Amino acid sequence: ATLKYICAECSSKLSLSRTDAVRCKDCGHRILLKARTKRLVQFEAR
Amino acid sequence: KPMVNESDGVTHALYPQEARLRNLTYSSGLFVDVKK
Ligand SMILES: [Zn+2]
Repeated sequence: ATLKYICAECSSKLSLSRTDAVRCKDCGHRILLKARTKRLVQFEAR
Repeated sequence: KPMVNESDGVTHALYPQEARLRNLTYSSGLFVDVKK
């Protein structure tokens, strides 16, 4: 349950906020994506 | 070879696909045996 940001390589759910640095629980590589939404997305079949 | 001298970190050995995403500069250092 719950996830905030992910890493460009070692896709490990992180989670932060201001000043808490912008790195990862290991890999220095300071990228990070902001994982999907909770509210489902609805599509049409055409 | 490629490097990234940023304050709050040493000098990260850089790679293409990153400089790309982070808008950086895929360049490396230049040194010269200067004489006194
Ligand atoms: Zn990481």
